[PDB]
Amino acid sequence: VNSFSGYLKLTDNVYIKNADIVEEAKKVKPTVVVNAANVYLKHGGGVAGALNKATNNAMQVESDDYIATNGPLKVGGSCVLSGHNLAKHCLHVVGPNVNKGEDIQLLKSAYENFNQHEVLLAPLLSAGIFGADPIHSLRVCVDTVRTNVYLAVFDKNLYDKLVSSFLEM
Ligand SMILES: Nc1ncnc2c1ncn2[C@@H]1O[C@H](COP(=O)(O)OP(=O)(O)OC[C@H]2O[C@@H](O)[C@H](O)[C@@H]2O)[C@@H](O)[C@H]1O
Repeated sequence: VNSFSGYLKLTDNVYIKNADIVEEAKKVKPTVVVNAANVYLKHGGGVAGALNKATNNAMQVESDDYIATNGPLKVGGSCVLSGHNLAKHCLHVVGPNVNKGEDIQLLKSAYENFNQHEVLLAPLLSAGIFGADPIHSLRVCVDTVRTNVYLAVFDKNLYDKLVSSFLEM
């Protein structure tokens, strides 16, 4: 469980590896995988789609059940659903969607949810479909999260860019 290998240490609690998050979840057996979600837990085309695919759509049903009972999340919030065959738990976290005019400051609120979990495997919130700059998302991650976060960046060119950007310390 939580057997992370091959990561680059960026800070005492932020680690980064060039890897697909769904394949890492399977090799590492993490307690908490982070989904980059929207407030209706409708799992579209990024990390959320891939996690859902790997659970054979179980995440989507469970999500709708959760949404039916509880209603939609706030931007910058989270919920703890099941991780199914990927992890013990899946932390659904809703970053701001800047393509839809939401406030980038809420990215800090989004990453604060990580601090309720000792250890997580996560992607870079809001950095794909939601339109935030990956480098910014990484900066907020570094400055906000205090627990152990292992970041999976599947694009080798973005990994290289991200690391180079972090060295402007
Ligand atoms: N399989 C993957 N593994 C690792 N990183 C990934 C993967 N797919 C995408 N990424 C990276 O994770 C970051 C977040 O991308 P998204 O998943 O699109 O996250 P976000 O921008 O928060 O989009 C939220 C929206 O996407 C929908 O899937 C979701 O339902 C919500 O509507 C980006 O750097 C993206 O390149």
